[PDB]
Amino acid sequence: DTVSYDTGYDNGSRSLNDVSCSDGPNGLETRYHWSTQGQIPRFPYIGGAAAVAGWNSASCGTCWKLQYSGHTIYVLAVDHAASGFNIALDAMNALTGGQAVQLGRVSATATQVPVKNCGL
Ligand SMILES: [Br-]
Ligand SMILES: [Br-]
Ligand SMILES: [Zn+2]
Repeated sequence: DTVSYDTGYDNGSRSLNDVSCSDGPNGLETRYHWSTQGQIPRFPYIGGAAAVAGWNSASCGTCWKLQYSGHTIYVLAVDHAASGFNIALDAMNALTGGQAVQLGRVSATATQVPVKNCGL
């Protein structure tokens, strides 16, 4: 799966209204009473995933194991992506040995896992 970064996910003050997984029954505001990205337990290990089709997706708040070049991170899906994953720059640096800006995008193995792995 293709993984890139988006510094929007590094902004702790960003309202969850600005990502797909806001309100509605499946939204993270509704389920966890978070109102910003910075309130998510393991922020900034968050991002968008194709599994999240948009608002009220049942895939909101799913946890994903991403593997690349010997590294493993776990990220919470909080937003839509057209394909693959877009994650915080900090998270992509962890995944790529600090080479995120240089690489831009990488091919990673992705696996859905229990949310305890994302600190929930
Ligand atoms: Br490394
Ligand atoms: Br290492
Ligand atoms: Zn390494």
